[PDB]
Amino acid sequence: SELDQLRQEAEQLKNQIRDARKACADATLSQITNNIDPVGRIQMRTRRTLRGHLAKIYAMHWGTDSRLLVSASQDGKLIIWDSYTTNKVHAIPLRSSWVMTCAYAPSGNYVACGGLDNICSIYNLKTREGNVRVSRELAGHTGYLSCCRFLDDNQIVTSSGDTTCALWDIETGQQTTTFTGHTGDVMSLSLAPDTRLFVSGACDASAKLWDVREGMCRQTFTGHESDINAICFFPNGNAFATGSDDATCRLFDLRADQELMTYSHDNIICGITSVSFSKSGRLLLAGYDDFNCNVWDALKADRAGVLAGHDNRVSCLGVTDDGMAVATGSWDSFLKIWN
Amino acid sequence: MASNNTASIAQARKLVEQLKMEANIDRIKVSKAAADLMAYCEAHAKEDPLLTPVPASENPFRE
Amino acid sequence: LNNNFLQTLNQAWNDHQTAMVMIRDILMYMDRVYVQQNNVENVYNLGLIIFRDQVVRYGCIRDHLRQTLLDMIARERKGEVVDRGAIRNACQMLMILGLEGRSVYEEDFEAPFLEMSAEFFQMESQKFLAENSASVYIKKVEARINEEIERVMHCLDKSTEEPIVKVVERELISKHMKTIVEMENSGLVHMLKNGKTEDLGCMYKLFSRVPNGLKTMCECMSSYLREQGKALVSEEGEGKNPVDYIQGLLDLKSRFDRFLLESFNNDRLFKQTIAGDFEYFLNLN
Amino acid sequence: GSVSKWVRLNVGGTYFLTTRQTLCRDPKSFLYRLCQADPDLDSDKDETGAYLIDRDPTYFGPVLNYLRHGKLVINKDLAEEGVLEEAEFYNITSLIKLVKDKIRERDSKTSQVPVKHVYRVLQCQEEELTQMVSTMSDGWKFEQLVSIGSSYNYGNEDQAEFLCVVSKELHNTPYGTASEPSEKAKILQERGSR
Repeated sequence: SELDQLRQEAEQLKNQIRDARKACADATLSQITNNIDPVGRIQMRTRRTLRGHLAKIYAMHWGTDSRLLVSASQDGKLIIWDSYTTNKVHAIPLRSSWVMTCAYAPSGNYVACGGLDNICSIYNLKTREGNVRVSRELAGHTGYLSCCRFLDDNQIVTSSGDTTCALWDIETGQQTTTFTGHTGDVMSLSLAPDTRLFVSGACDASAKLWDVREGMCRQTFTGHESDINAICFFPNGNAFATGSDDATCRLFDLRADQELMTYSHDNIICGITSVSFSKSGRLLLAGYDDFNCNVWDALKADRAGVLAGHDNRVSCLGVTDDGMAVATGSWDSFLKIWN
Repeated sequence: MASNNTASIAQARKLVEQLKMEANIDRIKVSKAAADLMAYCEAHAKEDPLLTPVPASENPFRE
Repeated sequence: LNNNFLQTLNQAWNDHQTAMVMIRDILMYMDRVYVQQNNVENVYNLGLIIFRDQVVRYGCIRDHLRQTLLDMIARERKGEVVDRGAIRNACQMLMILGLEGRSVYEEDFEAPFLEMSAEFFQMESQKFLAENSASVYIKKVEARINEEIERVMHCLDKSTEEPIVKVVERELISKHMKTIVEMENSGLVHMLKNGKTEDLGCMYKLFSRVPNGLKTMCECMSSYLREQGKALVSEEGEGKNPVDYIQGLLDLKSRFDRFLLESFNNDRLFKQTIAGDFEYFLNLN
Repeated sequence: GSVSKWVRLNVGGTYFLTTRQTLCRDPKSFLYRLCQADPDLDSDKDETGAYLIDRDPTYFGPVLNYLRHGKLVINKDLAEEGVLEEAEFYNITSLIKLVKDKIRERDSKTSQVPVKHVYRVLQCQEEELTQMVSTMSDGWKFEQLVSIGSSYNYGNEDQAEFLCVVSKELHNTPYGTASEPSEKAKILQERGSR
């Protein structure tokens, strides 16, 4: 009945947005200024062939000291690598099979893992005894977890199946604030370093940037036609890079409310499965379904270099959170630290 | 009315609501935002070891 | 139809709700399990929706309701005691049946009551300008604002407060500015010379409720001020006395500053629009 | 219900003399409405003047215990499922959720009886070995350690030198599930198989 209004209003609203966005669209000076500060060739060598895993590594999350690197494999094991010595601080067996996400808490006292169980296991990495006792197996997911990230060490946002990316209180195990509005499964989840917005990438190829306190979607960025693989927020809390099954990665800026720049090369038709920003943010490390990864100059839209030396897809990238080197968690069961 | 595609009024209402404030969010042109980003990156280029190779005794992956 | 339509529909609603409560007590269960799994609305909400789609948004009931309600509230405005509480129940229907939005209230009684209020205020303005002076006209519009508050807290909803009040502001004041300034010994300029700052304050509160009213105040105050100042600074006869030329401007200054403090409470625009004139006349002194 | 604060019920033929306050702990309770007068309620026994709740008192015990003192303990001979099913009839949501958690905790501990064990393999070099052996995740078990000779970092001190199998028992503690219809999960499963 009344929907006839609601659609047309929406129809014109998007129109207005287009009119606004096209109004905000100016020439990107970054591609114009490809003469300023040339990055030239970039050549890196792997210096840590952390080979404890024996199955495809799915996610990592560097510690908040860039020393304790939690990397998960779908067999059901977490390795908290000591990246400085190639030693395993912990090898943790998971009851859930086919884990895809591991979130490292800001304190290095909790870890989060989500698998094909609809359960977000939160493991206390240290107790009085020293053994790794599970703190809370968060239940309440109506779909499969794909990515999770801590906000506090007692509050956690997750990205789950069936249009759910709710925010959970760890203590109760209850999702305090259920965020809804996506039309598909929510795979990616990137947090702003402002700890006020989380951008959820769903199967509808649209990155919905959400407020974190109550239900309200800040923006609905859309440049992709394919479901989003990974989102990396800029270290400035103002823009984020987004990858998908298309060979195109896209940079979405909050202030411009539109795609600031595109990252695609006919040379590579493989979908960018992983995106990661450098310490400066000048470079953009892109992992590929192709059996090696590459690096763009994120303000030149050109391949700054290639990191090769794998034989299976690099399904996740990690960068030290002060910027020193890059972990490449491939499906070859190795993690390589290119420095 | 929940016989109208199982109460689509709520989902359409929140769709319109979410579409509302996108316009009221600031619109700052692409060139200026790009200039801000290059200023940040070039200013921080010296403190990114990826763009600034650093000695073996001050990086934890050759020490 | 031998009893007014509002009472019979209200009583039918009350019977519907008193029967519906016990159905809620029965179906506490399926509301907890079948509803949220099947993406249907709450059972009380579903029943309210069905009551909406069968009774209140059906033509004849809605139109007869609107006619009866408008006639009855117009009669109340004319001073007849009627059951305001039934109007309360009607208004709470047109809220709670509306779910999230204001839609059904907008269609049924809110907008037509706004329109009848606007038309009533139109003939009110023509009437009180045709027979009575400006003071009675302003007292009438202020008393009707007070009665709008009365009808908000006794006869309408709190959410209806800001529309109808706005209706009073636009209808009575906006295009009736100059006549408020004019009409002898009832207008703004006429209480300016009397020194009665209370009526100036009455004008001030009356026009602060309507946007751009402060601009019309600035125009009127400045007009009267510049006529007085040009009568003072200009040389008349042989020549104006130093009492009426040098310190007469100071007397006008003290008078208008007394107005600025005791009527307008020292707003920036009001102080500036008189200070500029004092500056202009001082260079002519 | 307007008389006899210690209202007497006839639950399953058992006279439960209970205060209005306990029942009014959770108004979401069928009985909270019995604490007050309402005209549809015409369920009564005229042999004792006590109203009728045609549900068994064998599982009404733990329900009344929880509702009176905000916590229940079921006997080790009484079915948690029966307490649960008696629970929804009065519609106390929190109690039902807690009993669901208890039931699934118990069933996880009895899914052990079927031959259901979750196995994992960890890899370790000789130095770090005991560190995981000692500080290993609580609730699992060590099952096997095999030394596999190495030529990359020959023999001892190689990361791939030792393989440690561990295992626990299959559990459904917060819940168990047999399938997730979400397509992308199936796509990723197919991709990760080979």
